[PDB]
Amino acid sequence: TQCYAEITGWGKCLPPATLSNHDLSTFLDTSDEWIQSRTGIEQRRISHVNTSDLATVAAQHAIACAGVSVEEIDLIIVATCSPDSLIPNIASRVQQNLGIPSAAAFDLNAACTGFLYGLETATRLMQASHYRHALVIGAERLSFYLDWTKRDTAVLFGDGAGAVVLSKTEQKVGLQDAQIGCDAQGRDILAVPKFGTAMDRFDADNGYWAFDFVGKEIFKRAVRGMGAAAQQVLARSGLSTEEIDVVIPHQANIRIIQTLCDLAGIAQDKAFVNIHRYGNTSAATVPIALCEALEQGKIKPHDDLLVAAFGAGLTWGAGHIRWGERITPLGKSDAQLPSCDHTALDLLSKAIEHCKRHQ
Amino acid sequence: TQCYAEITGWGKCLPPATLSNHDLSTFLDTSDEWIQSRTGIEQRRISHVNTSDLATVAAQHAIACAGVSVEEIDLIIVATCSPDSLIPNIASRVQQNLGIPSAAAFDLNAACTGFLYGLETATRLMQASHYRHALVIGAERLSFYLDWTKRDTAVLFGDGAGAVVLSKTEQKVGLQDAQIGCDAQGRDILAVPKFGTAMDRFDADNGYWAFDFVGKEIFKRAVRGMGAAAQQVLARSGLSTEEIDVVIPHQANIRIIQTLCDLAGIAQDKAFVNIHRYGNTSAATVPIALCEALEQGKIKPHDDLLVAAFGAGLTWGAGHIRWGERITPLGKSDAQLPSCDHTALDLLSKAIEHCKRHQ
Ligand code: NA
Ligand code: NA
Repeated sequence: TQCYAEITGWGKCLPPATLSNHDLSTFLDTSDEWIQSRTGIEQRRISHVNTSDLATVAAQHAIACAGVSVEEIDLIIVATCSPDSLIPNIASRVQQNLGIPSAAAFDLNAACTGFLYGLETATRLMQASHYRHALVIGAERLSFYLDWTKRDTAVLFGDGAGAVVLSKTEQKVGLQDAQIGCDAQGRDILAVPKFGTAMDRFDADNGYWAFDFVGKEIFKRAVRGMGAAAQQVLARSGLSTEEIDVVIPHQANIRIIQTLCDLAGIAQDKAFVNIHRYGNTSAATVPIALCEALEQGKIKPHDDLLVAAFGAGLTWGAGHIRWGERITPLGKSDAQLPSCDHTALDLLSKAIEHCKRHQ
Repeated sequence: TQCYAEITGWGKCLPPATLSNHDLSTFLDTSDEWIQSRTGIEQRRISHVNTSDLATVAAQHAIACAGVSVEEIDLIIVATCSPDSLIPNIASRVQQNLGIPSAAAFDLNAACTGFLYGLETATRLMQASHYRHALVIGAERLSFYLDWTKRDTAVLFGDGAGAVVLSKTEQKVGLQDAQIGCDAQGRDILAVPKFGTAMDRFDADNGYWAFDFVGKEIFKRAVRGMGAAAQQVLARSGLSTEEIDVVIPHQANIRIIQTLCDLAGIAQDKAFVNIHRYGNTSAATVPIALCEALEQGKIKPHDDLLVAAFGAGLTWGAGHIRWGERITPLGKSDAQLPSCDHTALDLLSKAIEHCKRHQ
């Protein structure tokens, strides 16, 4: 008997400390004019807490939004490439924080495509086996990684988390067809090769790692990768392009999003965009954007959503989500991060000082 | 129409440098007598290459064993908690090394239960969607993490990789029912909290991290977790315990494996054990053990396998695999690691010196 994973809960956690384009302009040869025109980004958030904490708050909001009890959750996937720790995983920390008993809990790493990978994986696990409710979270603290002397990457990335709760049903809703993949031959153009077990653990300079980033090749391959994936999704599902009501894309560059819509013949005003506020938050982009699309009344019952993402790997993906009946939360959560009496510059102060002094 | 993921290929990669119990005895207050009697471990392997390289060789062997071409692989999961890098993932590095086009590729972290999680995930992905062949790899270089002044953990862990290839079929083979989970309340008893984004990136002492490990509580919870999971698997499948032909367990302690069989009423001689040779290789234990069980003629066509694992999280799992017709490789691979003209003590020399000098 055919089953589905309906998205019944959504939630986000953006940390409060805000790094503006002008803030970056004080310690870097860049400008608000260049950044906003090339990328669309105006602000990003910088976390004063760990990735697991951002993930926990978003999940709390999603659970309240779904009206599910913690004892109903059977599966927790955290999509991240910036986990607090590797032993143990941070899906288990989120589980511990929420008091969810027994659920399967793992971290998934597919970089910026991680939430799509996670939604796909959770959806298939639910359809093929005995998982009735899932929590899928994209959460990142990319500020940990940045080279504060390197303008090419330092202005692109932010911190945050988004979550969904999935509920098993016989109604034809949630993620339908999905096409995810990886173009591995281009792996080297977007990489931090020396954070991980490849790094020299006892070298005192091991913190001063390179963030390889070939913006132009990334731009080109992302358009092509997402584009092809979206076409496969639309083709297999028998949908005309006008039947897509909303695009929820990965938020890496506004011009990538525009080019994607243009080449697919999707009207620009169907794309939800919040990159101006948050920047590229990797695995978090899609579920935050989905959460806010719902908050802002952009999605209607029964809408067809196109999701699309791309990332280091080079990972890629697209998916068709058919929304159900409810675009309103069942409940609200007063869950919050601890207060932060610091600016974004204050938080990055030490890291910036070290990066400049080492150069 | 009901589909299955048959295990058609298996492979392993053990690095050649061998750390004996006596080797550990020279720089640590421990002995071969204590280690072998408490844990069963006599030797472990210490890698001279990165995790991705171990994963690549095992995958190569598995592909040759399955007789599949690299263009047929649709999905690559690497289970690891010791990846070379976080950006990008190492599933993509394995993909790049093998020349596999387009496949979905992600890293999964559920610590020592990672391979079970990965097998489950790949199997459900294949059953519910359009993935025809998968590569699932457990790969670890745990020697990166160890505190060479701490005997409690330094003698338990080794390096290695194991892989399987899965092929979609209508025959009722491969992983059948599976029960995976996580008991998150005991998360703090097995942890390296300060490797990851929680660590101070610019502290020169950030390499001297604690490896928290409460052996006794871990022992007790592992028996109970795996035991309960195995019972659920057996119960749901309508199998009597005598119908299990082989147990392929996680290899963390021989006494855990024995207790598991004892309490389930499974005969001890059905458990495949190689912990004496390799130690605890985390996500790699199960697929290396499976690979060697097949190499050594322990598995017959149509056998029922019980798999069980446990790990940091505390993650846990069990699964029933029904084997198919073939226990022999279709082909062999001459794929090898680069030669290593060093001992295990030679390789660890620098790390050991730093750990001792810092104390
Ligand atoms: Na429609
Ligand atoms: Na049998």
